[PDB]
Amino acid sequence: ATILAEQLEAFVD
Amino acid sequence: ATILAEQLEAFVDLRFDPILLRPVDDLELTVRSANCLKAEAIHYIGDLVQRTEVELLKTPNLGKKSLTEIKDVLASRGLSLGMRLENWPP
Amino acid sequence: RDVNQLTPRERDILKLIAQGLPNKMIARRLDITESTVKVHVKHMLKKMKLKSRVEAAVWVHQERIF
Amino acid sequence: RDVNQLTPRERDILKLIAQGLPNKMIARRLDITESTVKVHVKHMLKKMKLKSRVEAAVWVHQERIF
Repeated sequence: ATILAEQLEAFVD
Repeated sequence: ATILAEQLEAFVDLRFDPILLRPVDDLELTVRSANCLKAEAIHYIGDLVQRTEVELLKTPNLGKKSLTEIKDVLASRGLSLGMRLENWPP
Repeated sequence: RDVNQLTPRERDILKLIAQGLPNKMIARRLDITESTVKVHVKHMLKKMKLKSRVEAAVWVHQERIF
Repeated sequence: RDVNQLTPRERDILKLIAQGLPNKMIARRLDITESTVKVHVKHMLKKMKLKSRVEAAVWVHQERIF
């Protein structure tokens, strides 16, 4: 889960 | 993307005194005494136990006999007048 | 004799009596012991030569002076 | 709610009663036992939904209802 959230980091905000 | 990250967060992150509220009807006093107490705005045990003897004596229509009955019924339930309460209301 | 012959204090007890408050309620209202209320009422009884508060109250209300 | 459903004569007797008339003289005058007099005044007390005669007499006099 950490890896996947880290991928989405650029878009979250 | 915001929804998916917010949704993933769950994986990453985690792996009184009843007797004072008792209605006046439970007090089982005489009809006249209950009526006088209600007329004197005495409807809760929580305030009543905080009140003193002389204040009850200053009630115009209640006599020493009324005080005796109230004291006896309070003693039969382990209570009495003038008990100090903290963090009101319960 | 005459209700206006009373002192302002006695006028206060007289008006409280005419307003229907009982003696201990009068003591509560004026924050005094029952003894002073008894003293005032017994002097009113002696001076007005009357038997009860109700007769004085009804006579006060009779003429509709207020 | 309305007093007039009762007899006007007993209302006049009652005004006399609130004029300071003690129960003993009431029974002597009305030719009944004191028990009956107390029963009558007790009836009047609940029928008017009152706790004491002072407030009722004052209220009757002020608006001059009867």
